[PDB]
Amino acid sequence: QVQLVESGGGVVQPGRSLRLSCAASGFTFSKYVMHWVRQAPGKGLEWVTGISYDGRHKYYADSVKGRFTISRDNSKNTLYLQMNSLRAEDTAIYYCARTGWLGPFDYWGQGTLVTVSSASTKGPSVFPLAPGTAALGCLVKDYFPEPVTVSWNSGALTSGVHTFPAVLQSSGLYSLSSVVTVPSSSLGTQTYICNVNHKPSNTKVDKRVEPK
Amino acid sequence: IQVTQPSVVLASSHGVASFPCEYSPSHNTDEVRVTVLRQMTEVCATTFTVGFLDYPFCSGTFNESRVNLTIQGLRAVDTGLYLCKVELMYPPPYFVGMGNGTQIYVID
Amino acid sequence: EIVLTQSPGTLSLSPGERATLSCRQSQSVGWSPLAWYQQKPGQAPRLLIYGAFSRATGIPDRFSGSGSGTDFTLTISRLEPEDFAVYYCQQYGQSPWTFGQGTKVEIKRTVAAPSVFIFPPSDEQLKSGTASVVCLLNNFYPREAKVQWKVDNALQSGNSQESVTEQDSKDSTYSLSSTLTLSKADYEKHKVYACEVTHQGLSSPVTKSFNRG
Ligand SMILES: *[C@@H]1O[C@H](CO[C@@H]2O[C@@H](C)[C@@H](O)[C@@H](O)[C@@H]2O)[C@@H](O[C@@H]2O[C@H](CO)[C@@H](O[C@@H]3O[C@H](CO)[C@@H](O)[C@H](O)[C@@H]3O)[C@H](O)[C@H]2NC(C)=O)[C@H](O)[C@H]1NC(C)=O
Repeated sequence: QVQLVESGGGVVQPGRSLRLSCAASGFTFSKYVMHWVRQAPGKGLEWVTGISYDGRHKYYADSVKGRFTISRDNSKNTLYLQMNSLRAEDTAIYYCARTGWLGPFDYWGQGTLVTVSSASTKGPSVFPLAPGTAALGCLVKDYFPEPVTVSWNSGALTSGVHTFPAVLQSSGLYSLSSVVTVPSSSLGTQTYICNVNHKPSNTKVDKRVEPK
Repeated sequence: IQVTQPSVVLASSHGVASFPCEYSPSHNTDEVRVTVLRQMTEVCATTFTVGFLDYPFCSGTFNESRVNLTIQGLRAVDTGLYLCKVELMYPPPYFVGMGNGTQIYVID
Repeated sequence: EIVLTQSPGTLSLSPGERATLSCRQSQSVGWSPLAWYQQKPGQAPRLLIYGAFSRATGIPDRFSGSGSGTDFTLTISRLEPEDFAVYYCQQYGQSPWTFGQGTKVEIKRTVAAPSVFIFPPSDEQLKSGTASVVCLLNNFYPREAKVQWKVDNALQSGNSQESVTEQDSKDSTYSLSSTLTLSKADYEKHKVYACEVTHQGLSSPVTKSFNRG
């Protein structure tokens, strides 16, 4: 079966280099044009670079020409992406894709994530969003890298919970809120605690959210 | 690029079909890669810069924007649709075009 | 260089209905190297159609494509629940290989106006020197919404940031936050903080506001 498996992604600071690898199986690798395609968070697909059958011809998007280099090794059936002079905007999922003989990109790997940041690993600060329906929540501010998880009352409160996707702030740190709507009558009867876990920093915060 | 090839050709008694495959417009290129595909299996492929040396059943010559293909060794079971693929490989842009296919009739 | 423009941005439909997605290409190129891909959250793109009208391997028959020259369409004859996804077109006849911006096929439901809530910064946060003001728009449909921040009645620009959930699995609505970030210094300068929401389920904008303190 045709498989493509990317590797090498991770966190890197602007200005440095990273090499990605794509392992091809299940077809005669040398008989196909191969590509890298990327997808920045919340955005569409952007072709980055492609490479001819025998490796002689390399094609680049203007955005990466001069900084990224593509190569292939047809004896070990691997595609590479050498990324240099990385920038924040190069943060993306990087997919390896085969070109079918009729021209389309007929198989794709699952992708490998590249994060280009100057930020240091940092757990969030958690602040209350204080309250016949009431809304309340927790603001989960200034953490890096992703992800953070949020539950309410250790998982027992799920109805009406919305935990928003993170936003990357100008500072390079992420932020998100988790919110829940509840009976305004329950505000004096029940306790509402958000459980924030940011495993990259081994941090776990429980924050009680009270009226006033 | 638009690739043109004849809708139908008749192979000879001796199992040889010849037909042109042509592309337009004539973009600047130094290397043109031609593939014959049978509907997908690869019949032969070559790069022009007289071709198909890796493929005893295929030969071809390339002039202007037209390849004169010859496919030999054909038998009645080989009757089928043979697509011409043309690539303008370098310098960029890369271009690829698929012909609509030549139906080759072979009689034993 | 070939630019592709997809329309609509979002198609809103129910299972069993027909989806028609359009892709317009900058130039004709003498044949139709036009492909369509499906993408679900957290997954790689999947080839559906190529050469404008050919189905790729293992793709269900309800997917079809048509068109020529510059104008192409993807049709899902009778939508299935597994088909709500993002769809991209792509031209692959020349480098740079280029893609459309994507069309989201989402579940259609009735209009639902948002419930709107405003949150002042916490005292704990202000002690740290920054003030986050949050506006919540809860369980609304359709997705389109305008959130305008006004402070003392001046309109704000460049100091807010929005986030939206995916369509809810039970009620097919969206929820949205808008977060206004000010310095404590600037937060303390002003008095009226207000969030004004325009949405289809609201005859006229709703405003939620508080007075600092
Ligand atoms: C490669 O083949 C395509 C597709 O041809 C279509 O499918 C084949 C299996 C046959 O059944 C053909 O009969 C059929 O057209 C060709 O594209 C087609 O080209 C024609 C000619 O320019 C286009 O024009 C048509 O003109 C008539 C009369 O004015 C109209 O009524 C039609 O609606 C149409 O506009 C036609 O649109 C176009 N079709 C598609 C799907 O692209 C293509 O020309 C051919 N290429 C070469 C080099 O031969």
